[PDB]
Amino acid sequence: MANVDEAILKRVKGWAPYVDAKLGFRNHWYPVMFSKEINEGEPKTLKLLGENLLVNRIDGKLYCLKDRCLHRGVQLSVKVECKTKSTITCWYHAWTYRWEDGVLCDILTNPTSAQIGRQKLKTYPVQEAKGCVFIYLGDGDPPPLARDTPPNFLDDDMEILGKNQIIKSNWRLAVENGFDPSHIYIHKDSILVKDNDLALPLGFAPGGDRKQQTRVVDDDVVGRKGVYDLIGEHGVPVFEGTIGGEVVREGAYGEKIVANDISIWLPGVLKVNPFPNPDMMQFEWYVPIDENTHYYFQTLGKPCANDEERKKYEQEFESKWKPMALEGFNNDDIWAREAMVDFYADDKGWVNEILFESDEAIVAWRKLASEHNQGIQTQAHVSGLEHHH
Amino acid sequence: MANVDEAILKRVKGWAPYVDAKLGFRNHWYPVMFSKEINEGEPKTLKLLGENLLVNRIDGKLYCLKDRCLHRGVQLSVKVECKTKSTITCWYHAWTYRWEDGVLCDILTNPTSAQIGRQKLKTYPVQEAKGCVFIYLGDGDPPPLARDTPPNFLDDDMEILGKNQIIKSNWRLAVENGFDPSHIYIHKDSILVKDNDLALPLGFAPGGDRKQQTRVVDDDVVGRKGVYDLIGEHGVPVFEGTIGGEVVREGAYGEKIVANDISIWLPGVLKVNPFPNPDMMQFEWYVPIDENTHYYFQTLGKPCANDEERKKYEQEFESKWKPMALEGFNNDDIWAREAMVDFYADDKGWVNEILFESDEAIVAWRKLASEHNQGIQTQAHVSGLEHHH
Amino acid sequence: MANVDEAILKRVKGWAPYVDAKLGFRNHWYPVMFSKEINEGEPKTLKLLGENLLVNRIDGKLYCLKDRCLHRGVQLSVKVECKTKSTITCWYHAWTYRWEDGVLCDILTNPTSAQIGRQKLKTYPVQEAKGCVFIYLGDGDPPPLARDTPPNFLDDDMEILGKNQIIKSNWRLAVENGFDPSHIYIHKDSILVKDNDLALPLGFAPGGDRKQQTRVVDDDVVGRKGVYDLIGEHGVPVFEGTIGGEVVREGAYGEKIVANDISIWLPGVLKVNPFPNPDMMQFEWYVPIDENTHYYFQTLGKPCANDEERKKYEQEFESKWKPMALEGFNNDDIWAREAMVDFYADDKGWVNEILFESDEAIVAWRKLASEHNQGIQTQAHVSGLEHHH
Amino acid sequence: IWLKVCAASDMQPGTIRRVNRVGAAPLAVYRVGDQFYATEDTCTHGIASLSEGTLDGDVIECPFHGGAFNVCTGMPASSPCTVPLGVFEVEVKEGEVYVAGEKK
Amino acid sequence: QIWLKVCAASDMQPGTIRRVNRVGAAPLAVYRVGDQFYATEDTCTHGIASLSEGTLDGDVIECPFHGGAFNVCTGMPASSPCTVPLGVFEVEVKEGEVYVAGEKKLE
Amino acid sequence: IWLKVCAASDMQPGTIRRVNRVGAAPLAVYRVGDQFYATEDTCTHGIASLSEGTLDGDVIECPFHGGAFNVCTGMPASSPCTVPLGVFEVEVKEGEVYVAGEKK
Ligand SMILES: c1ccc2c(c1)[nH]c1ccccc12
Ligand SMILES: c1ccc2c(c1)[nH]c1ccccc12
Ligand code: FES
Ligand code: FES
Ligand code: FES
Ligand code: FES
Ligand code: FES
Ligand code: FES
Ligand SMILES: [Fe+2]
Ligand SMILES: [Fe+2]
Ligand SMILES: [Fe+2]
Repeated sequence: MANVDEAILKRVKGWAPYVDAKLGFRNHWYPVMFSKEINEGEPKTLKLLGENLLVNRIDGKLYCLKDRCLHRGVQLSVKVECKTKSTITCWYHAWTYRWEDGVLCDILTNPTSAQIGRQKLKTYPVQEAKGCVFIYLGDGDPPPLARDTPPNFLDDDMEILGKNQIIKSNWRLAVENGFDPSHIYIHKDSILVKDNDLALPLGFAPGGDRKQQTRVVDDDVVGRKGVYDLIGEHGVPVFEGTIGGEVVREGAYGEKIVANDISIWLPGVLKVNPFPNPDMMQFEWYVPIDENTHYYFQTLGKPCANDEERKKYEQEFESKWKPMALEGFNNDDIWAREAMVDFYADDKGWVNEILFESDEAIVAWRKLASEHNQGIQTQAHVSGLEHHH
Repeated sequence: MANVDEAILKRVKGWAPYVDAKLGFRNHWYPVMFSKEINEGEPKTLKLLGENLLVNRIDGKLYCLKDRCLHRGVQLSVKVECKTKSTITCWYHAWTYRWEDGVLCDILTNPTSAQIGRQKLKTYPVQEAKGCVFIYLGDGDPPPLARDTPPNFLDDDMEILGKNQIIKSNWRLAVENGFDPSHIYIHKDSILVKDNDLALPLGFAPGGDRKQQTRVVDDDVVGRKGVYDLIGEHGVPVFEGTIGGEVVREGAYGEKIVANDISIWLPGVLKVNPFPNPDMMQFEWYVPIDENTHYYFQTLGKPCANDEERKKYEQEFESKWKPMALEGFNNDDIWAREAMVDFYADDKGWVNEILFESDEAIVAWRKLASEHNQGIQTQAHVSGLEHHH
Repeated sequence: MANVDEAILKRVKGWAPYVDAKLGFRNHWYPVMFSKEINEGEPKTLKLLGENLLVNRIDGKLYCLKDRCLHRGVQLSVKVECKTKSTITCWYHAWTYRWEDGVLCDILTNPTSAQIGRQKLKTYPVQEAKGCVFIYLGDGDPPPLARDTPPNFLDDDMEILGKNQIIKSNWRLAVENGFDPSHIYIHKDSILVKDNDLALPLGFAPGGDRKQQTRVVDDDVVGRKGVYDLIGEHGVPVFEGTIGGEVVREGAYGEKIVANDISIWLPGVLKVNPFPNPDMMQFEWYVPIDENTHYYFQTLGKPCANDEERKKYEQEFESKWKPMALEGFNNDDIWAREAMVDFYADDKGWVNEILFESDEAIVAWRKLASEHNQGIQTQAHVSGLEHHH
Repeated sequence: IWLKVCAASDMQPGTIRRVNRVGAAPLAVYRVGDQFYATEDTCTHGIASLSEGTLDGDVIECPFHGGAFNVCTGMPASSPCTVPLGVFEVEVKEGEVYVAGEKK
Repeated sequence: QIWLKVCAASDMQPGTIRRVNRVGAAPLAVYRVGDQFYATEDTCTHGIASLSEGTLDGDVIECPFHGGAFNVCTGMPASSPCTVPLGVFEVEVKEGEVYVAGEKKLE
Repeated sequence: IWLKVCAASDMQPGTIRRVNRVGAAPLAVYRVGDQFYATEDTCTHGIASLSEGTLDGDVIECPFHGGAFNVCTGMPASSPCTVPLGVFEVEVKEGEVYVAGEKK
């Protein structure tokens, strides 16, 4: 919805909405923190899709209010005043809102005001799943969470563990950094490769049949929308890198077979299967904070039937998986994303980029995202919708 | 003029000039420092209404020149060169100017230049009153200083003492916070309230009609323009803050009654009487430095009949009033002003703000300011007025 | 091409191109470093005319490649990977280019890619002369280096030594700071003046014949274009600085006669003859890095007939000329250039500046530069030239 | 139940007439062509008086921030307004306009 | 081989494009401008887009990915970001049948 | 006192002629249609020669920064010029152009 120069949008006819979605897609669920990070009665702040939000846990349930008073637009979080269990009072003129529905229920500075009961602060649905806090940054009653999650993430036996941080790049550069079969060249020296004895080529190149390697999913019963890049089953693993015909670098000839298939799903979550070990899966979100930043929400899933396994998995995670994979492997993806910022900062990169074969899957994602997103977030959504209808 | 999106100005029909006055009102007197801060032959720099200025004291009298050489536009203050008592010579090509009228009287690098005596550096009137330095940031002959000062500030026996500092918020946010009848809520825990046994409600339940909420002064003997906050005339003071009918906070039940008379005056100075003690008054200016900052020029006045009383007052000021009131009470106003920056930074808050009853006082000020200001400062005044035939 | 507001360019009919050339002139040679600073197989990064470049030395010869991968536009220099002697491999997806012609010769992650051999990274000619590295930031076959160098710089026996650094000001402010006969007023207290017994007036003012003092050169056989300000033979040295007819400052009455003539040449190099000693010459470039910065490339030349004379000059350069002249004299020029930034930052300074007689030479330079430059560098050149059929 | 506003002829089409009520919030009566309508006078977005606004057809634009409402349904027509305005029943009898004491 | 059979001249309306796939080689694109026929590589030289999926405006084909364009007669770039010329293949009509060269022109 | 400048026909309509005066600042004589006017030649904003500028009607545009003046009143017509130009009455008699020696 008009976030980019019109001259540029007219040029990218195949995926203009995607290029315009600089602030992310509205009306989708997004993970922003882990359940253990938000305690009972201790509001936490965060910015999602450019909007400042407040999250609080009351009687164990999470509630989300926009962190901007309706009166003079100050953030309530500058000085939090929760005077009753179910409400929050602005520190300025004491306009008081209910966490459950955002209604302005009282105003301490003028209990007779005509505004009481007649105004409502924006609220957003919040749901906890797999120890992760998801916020529906949208309007109207929310769709089921599964619609915006990759396959198997919500499986009963699937134990989820991970980490989250803020990275300085637009969310799309992160998505395309993750859903890229040839970028793993940057991970050729990661400690996970040797230390976990992985079989990892320098890159996965397009196999014989292109129509078989890329699988667009828009028929999932759950409503999921995404694209598969079947690199393992239809791609070609390049293990020997040559220059002028001379081998200058080789891939990893380990025993553990990983990354059989990768898939990217709206609103922007990647699934790598299996990874970082043959018996695990990696699910990572690239959540838009503002046009220049995103949350890099990493999670690793491993089936567990009992606490003894869960505890064992949790122990391995802290001692190996987190330090060796999430960090040891993905840390290079961080500066890689930061390195693409300049080229796309003026939006011109969306026109001047020179793609090659392995980027076919990314193009498929751009079209899927353009066609199936549930809304283009705009700066007007951030400040206040504007219209003369 | 034309400092804000025309679409926004068209929307705020009640006070468009005020919203447009992001850089302040031209052709008004503004206090910028205290007399004791500038000594004989020691030029001082400062920025007022976006303009860099130089102030010097020669033979006891103050003079103000624009701190921008006519030649290549450098600030003369980068390397001050006052080679004779009545002039200042630019450090670059030696263009020399008279402090008295700003005339280019000499050029050391070309004594016979035809530009000599044919160019003039902008000068602004400067007047000292009550130990304060006021600059008339305007054109032509200045009006009496009395026009731009609150009643009684210039009274013969009024002893004025104060403090000044740079605050990071647009001047208007500061003005409105000061004149806001309900913002008193932020001062509920001030040390001044308890330590000086002040009676301080949390707010007011308005009484009477809209017209009775304020008293607009369109003309004084000297042409003053201002508004009095009369919410306490027919309004009910709120001492018990409730939420859902349950008491969650109470005002201060002190014996000392203060601030029974509150008025805001163009170009932007508040008068609170009496305050912070029954026998004194507070006059404070919110002076525009640039679009994002202002001078918070605070003063406390107490009538004194002799040098003994003035000495005693000076002692009380330094040991009690300054730390307990000017800082102990008003420091909270400072971060409150800063908290409103984001909402208005894109000029959207001037459209999206949801006002309530006590804001009648702010609306009256916005209209008065819009109707009686002496000019809108523009970036063009800063760089150089533009006009093409 | 549209680097500046058209309304402003229309106002400066005498030198619109010059005012538009905020990023510098394309299709000219520019010194960017000294030869001893770039070693065999040691890639070095730099920004010239807004473009990020990579320079490397292979078998002694210098090569220049645009530091931006054709694929996703990242700077190859983030993680330099020169797998083979004649190439550099992007750290991201491994696209590989030849330093010699910028041709994409290999792709380690997809050796079968159809892009191989059909894409080419931008390359620029590089030439080493007098121990200085010159890059032809232009397109097509380059002209002789001599065209963009001041007279005598390339003389067989001229020994060149220098220093280079990045200064925070647009290159034109630097050019006009150097080619200005009156600005030397700022150097009146330089240690060079007394320590090298120089005869230096407060400024050189216009003589009785302007057409004789300024000499526009556009008939040079090597094609160089420039302007001479014959301050020594046709100008008037002002030694007594007066204010109101009284002497407040005098120049230096040393014995060494320097600065007989100054000349500025496209693309932007000044020649001061003789300086800083009667038997030496100073040649300095103000190289555009981006719109706000430039390389201040200083060189001092002194004829030397053999190695003994060269090593002697080198020792004198390090012990005297560099600290006393290049630094002791020109250091004041640095903050002087920074001081002009504000006035010209909004491009308004090019309209509001008030010139005087001595600026006549600068005006001649602006005209010559507008007329004989070989191209206006634009932001589109930096991001990627654009054109619709 | 009904208050006498004014004579239907006292209002030129496209004009607004504020109706103050004793001990209660003011109302706004609009004449769109030959029909009359009424809503609360106070804008739902703040403290502005709509009777001091501008009527364009059947849409009233608030003078403070430019928000607007359809005077027939009281539904928001322009941002920043979002809260429906309270509408009051209006009836003309013998050339005189009357407004209902309570919103419909 | 030398001349590849494409289709009947009448099977193409003016202003249309037809993709010609080839065994073991890159695809071609045949364009009909008026009653004349031209042909170039099908793959845009700026990336991986298929020009046969673009839009023909006279004798200029516009790539659907980034808006680049080429003159179908000369194969020269007509709009940025395209800079590399397309290979052009001769087209001839034999007894109402459209044939495209198997090898591009050398120049 | 008056200074004989030139023959009226020596100047084509819409042109400007610089008139130098030893020991004094040069003047600029403008021919607007068949009328003649005069002012100081030096722009009041710098060192530019107005005689080298562009005449549009009775307004001369400085060639340096686009400043302008009305050649009849000498008053600034366009920024950055702020200081009025010196005006010299011109008189045409028997086809000869004369300009006052002193600014009046
Ligand atoms: C190909 C192979 C592995 C990966 C990939 C693309 N993208 C990834 C993102 C996170 C973790 C692993 C991978
Ligand atoms: C006049 C006289 C000397 C100099 C000058 C102008 N410009 C200069 C720049 C560098 C070094 C010396 C000079
Ligand atoms: S800004 Fe929150 S109550 Fe006024
Ligand atoms: S910039 Fe001040 S004398 Fe030149
Ligand atoms: S960004 Fe360089 S090979 Fe992909
Ligand atoms: S008060 Fe009516 S639009 Fe704000
Ligand atoms: S692929 Fe054709 S313009 Fe980029
Ligand atoms: S010198 Fe004439 S407009 Fe500046
Ligand atoms: Fe990665
Ligand atoms: Fe306050
Ligand atoms: Fe200098």
